[PDB]
Amino acid sequence: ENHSEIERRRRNKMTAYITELSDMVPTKPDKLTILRMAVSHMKSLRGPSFLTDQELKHLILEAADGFLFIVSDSVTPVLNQYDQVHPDDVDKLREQRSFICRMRCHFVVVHCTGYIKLVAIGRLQTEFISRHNIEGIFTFVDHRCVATVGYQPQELLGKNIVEFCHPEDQQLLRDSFQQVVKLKGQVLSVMFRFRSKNQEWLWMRTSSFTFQNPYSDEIEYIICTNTNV
Amino acid sequence: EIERRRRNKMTAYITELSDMVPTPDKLTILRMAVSHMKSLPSFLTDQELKHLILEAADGFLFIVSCETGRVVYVSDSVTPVLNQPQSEWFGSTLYDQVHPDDVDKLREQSFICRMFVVVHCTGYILVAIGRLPTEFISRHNIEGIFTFVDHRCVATVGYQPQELLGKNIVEFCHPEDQQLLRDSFQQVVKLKGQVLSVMFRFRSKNQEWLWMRTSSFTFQNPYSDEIEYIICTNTN
Amino acid sequence: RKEKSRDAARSRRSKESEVFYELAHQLPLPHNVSSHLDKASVMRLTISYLRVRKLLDAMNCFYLKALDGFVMVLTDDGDMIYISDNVNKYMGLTQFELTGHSVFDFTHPCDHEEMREMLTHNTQRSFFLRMKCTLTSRGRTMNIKSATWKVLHCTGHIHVYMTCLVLICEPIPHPSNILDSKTFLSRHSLDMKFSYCDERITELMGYEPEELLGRSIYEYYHALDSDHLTKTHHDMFTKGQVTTGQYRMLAKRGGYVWVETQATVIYNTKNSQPQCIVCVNYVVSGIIQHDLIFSLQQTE
Amino acid sequence: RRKEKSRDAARSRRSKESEVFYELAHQLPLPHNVSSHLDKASVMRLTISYLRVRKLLDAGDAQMNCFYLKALDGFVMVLTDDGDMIYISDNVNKYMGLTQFELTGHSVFDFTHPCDHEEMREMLTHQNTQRSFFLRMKCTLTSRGRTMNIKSATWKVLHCTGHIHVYDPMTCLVLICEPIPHPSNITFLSRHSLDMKFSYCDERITELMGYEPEELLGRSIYEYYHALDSDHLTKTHHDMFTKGQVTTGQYRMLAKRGGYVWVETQATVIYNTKNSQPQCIVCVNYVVSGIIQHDLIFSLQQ
DNA sequence: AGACAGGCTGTGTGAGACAGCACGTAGGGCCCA
DNA sequence: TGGGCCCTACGTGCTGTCTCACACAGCCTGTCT
Repeated sequence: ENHSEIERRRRNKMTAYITELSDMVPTKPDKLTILRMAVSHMKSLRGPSFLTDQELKHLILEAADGFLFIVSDSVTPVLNQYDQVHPDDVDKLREQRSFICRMRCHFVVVHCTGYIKLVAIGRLQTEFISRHNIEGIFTFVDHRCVATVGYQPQELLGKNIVEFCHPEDQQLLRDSFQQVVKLKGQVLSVMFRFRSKNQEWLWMRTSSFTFQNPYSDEIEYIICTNTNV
Repeated sequence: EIERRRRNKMTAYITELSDMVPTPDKLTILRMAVSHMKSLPSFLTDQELKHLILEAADGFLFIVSCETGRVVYVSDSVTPVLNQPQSEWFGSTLYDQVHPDDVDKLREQSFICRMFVVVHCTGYILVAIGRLPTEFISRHNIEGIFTFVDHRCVATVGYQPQELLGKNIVEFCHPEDQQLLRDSFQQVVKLKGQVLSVMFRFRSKNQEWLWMRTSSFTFQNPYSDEIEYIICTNTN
Repeated sequence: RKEKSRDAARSRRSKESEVFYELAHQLPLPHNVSSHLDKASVMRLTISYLRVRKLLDAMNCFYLKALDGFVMVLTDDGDMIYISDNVNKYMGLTQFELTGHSVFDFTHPCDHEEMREMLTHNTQRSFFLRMKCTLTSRGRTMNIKSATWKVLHCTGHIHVYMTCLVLICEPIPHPSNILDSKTFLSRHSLDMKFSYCDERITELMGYEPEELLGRSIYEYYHALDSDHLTKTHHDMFTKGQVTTGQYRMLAKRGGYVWVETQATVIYNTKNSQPQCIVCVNYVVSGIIQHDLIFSLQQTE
Repeated sequence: RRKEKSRDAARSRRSKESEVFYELAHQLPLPHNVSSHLDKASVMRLTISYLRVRKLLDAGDAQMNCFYLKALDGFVMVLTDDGDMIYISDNVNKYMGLTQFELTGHSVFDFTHPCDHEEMREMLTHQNTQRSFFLRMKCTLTSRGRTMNIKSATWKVLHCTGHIHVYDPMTCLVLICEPIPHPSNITFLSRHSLDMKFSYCDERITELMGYEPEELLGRSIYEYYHALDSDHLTKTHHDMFTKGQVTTGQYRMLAKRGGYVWVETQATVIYNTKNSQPQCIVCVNYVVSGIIQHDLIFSLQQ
């Protein structure tokens, strides 16, 4: 039954391809007629590679927004256009094959790959976020906090958020932090009062969820995004 | 390299047989193996295979005649599973040993029946083997109208389900905290499947505020990712 | 000297081959098979046999035939140390072609991780495994070069003696190659919404199949069993065929009915892309607590 | 008499079929010596693929063009909703090993790792059209450049970038799969542990940002990534664990005395050949910018 | 302690069995009468 | 209402390939002088 099945498999393999070709050509007929009409279509289309260089470049610039430079016309639709690169990257360009740097478009990054013959192409590739430890000591603060609470990031590092909170809510904040650590990655939203530099109390929401290692699932820190409403 | 991996496999097999013999040269190790073979056509006997079947699944063997439905013979393995003895099964039928609702179901008959505990019965024509509130769940749509509440909500908030369906949680929420619940719902909508927790106040059947903390995450479609509803776990 | 060394090599192979020849005789195998076995196969068979004997020592025949599956044994390392002789009925691979081989050699590459998690050591297990199958729909055998995949519902318990897992693998019947009063058939689209139903649905719960088309099924599921059903439906998408555990799915006028579903994805013979999902929902129980209402749909 | 007449009539058609297929085999734009040895099924497959590509191209409206193939560091694929490589650039053998005439027309779900079928299906289905994901493709090319039998071929990871085309509806996806260079067979280099702590850093790290490598060993890097790239890098690390070779996006690495630097990570896992399990994770990082906003402190370590 | 015979290992060669490709042969409908 | 033409499924022949063991040369070790 091994050989018979293969012949059945091959015939169905051939039969399906017979059907597919007939649908492919606009111009059901018999098999011999199908192949003869296909040969006629090929003879019409024969005027040794599957695609031409123009078609290949069309496919390349449709798949990836790239241009050829040693320049091609496709620079304008994408870039809107040593001197053309970043002043700090001139040393990297001189020694340079594959390199990623910034070129003139306000700077944009350009990914270039090629070989030395140099021929290469260029293909285009109210809330603040802060980090706390398992107990809430500030580990990282983003620039967006200066417009949120007014405190500079330096003055917030090393001090627990609970001390920055109202004394009445300190028990609820501790309970929420324990909950966040226990849930293992489920975000928790808590409404509380955040003191500003001017000591003015602002209503704040906290979205704190534990961050685990992708492999070992070890608690690295808690990501805390805060929105003022 | 193909030949190398064969000898590596062969040497590993040689090493493997070295440990398993109760009591060097390859020829002598094979001689010890075959001597043990002489001391020691199926790999298992009937009883060994029966023991393996019993260990693999908490199941039992029973046979009932199709002509009348009377019980002919049952195995001793029915007692550890169904907690019933063989004497009661002997001299009886299968109809009275099953749920009354499934009496007609088995008449037509690989079928599923409950004896209650569900018993997954498989066999061929008859030989066969029988094989074995402080929080409430709720649903919401995008806008937050109650689409489903389990009967546990009676034990949690005191309301019957009919008094919560069709009324949005925000309307049911306190006017002071109305904005927070809307913010939380928008948050879980845009988080796309991240479990989120929010504490608020819930008005019970006797109109007194009580603390309530929920866990909501949007049910995305496993294929088209369309939001089906929101599941909330309200813990009191 | 060198010729004597050459003769010693031939002499040592003579005793090397003679022990292999007689070793296969002692194994409880057919003589037409035992004499034709190579060294690697006989060594694997002997190792596996000895492992089964060590495991065991540390109306009866109807137990195997009654089951619609084959008992399967795995070690902590994945050795297929024992397979019941009725494997050829389902996968077509004979027992002698399977015994002793690593389970990771006869499993789809995406089920290796589930295998590792399930073997590692509650003791109960229940998982779906894509094991190689060499049977066509007409029962013909076929070599490994064109073997197809089949999903097996594996249930068993890990035991600690050396620790091995005893499994019973069962096939999921193809609904197109198979339905009493208490069981019905239905077909859904890719996005898991009702697209066709059997005429037996109405007497079970009161549903009219006319308005079911276009509505998602997830509304009708109970809220408690949403996560388990989501995991099982994801397994259906990944592996192709699942048998969902018992769940509650709401009726029209109230209550719930316990329903077990054996979903089955359908692929076109031309595109090899998913087309539709066929589910043979088994209704086991009638409506419980009819007077209670649960969802907005039940209100209408 | 009815039996013998049919055989002559039946043999007549087969003779006519072979010349028609030979004519069709010759009509394919291939060398003449290749078309002669090509069996019927391969002729059918290549003709169908060529016709589909021609239909797609005709629906879409000088010596510099020929340089694209060798300059571009990948090989162009075209995939339809069916999953057929209706066109592959002739330089597939240089990067992937397999030869164009063997691959063209075959199913893409066959010549890739079986565990990337789901990702392929999700990316092929069809509102942004950009696609960027990693696909494990079967490789028959050995590290020394020897072509080796396909029946024992090993998997290779490719970084796929492309668009979905809806052409008048029939949909094609045009992929440019690029190889990930193994760091042992080739800006600073580094090396990390399997659960991602630092285990080695190149001495070039000192000049770029002031970090001293001896301080870095033993400390997890997740405290050094900016908080705005945590989920992106987590997804990339999940790709690392699942496949073995991945490439990051543009993310921020914190400096010593202030600011951050934009780096790109081309990280590959290395397996111990003795036991065939992951041992270490090797990363190669591309620094592309200096310290930005050094005047402010963002982290406790800074 | 160094040399000799014996045991253990790495690489190339030969052959029975099997998978692929293609053709001769007979079994069903096709539209006609 | 009269059997011919033609389309399609199956066994067989030939060829290339797969996997197994056989044999030889080299490395490591016990033993004798």
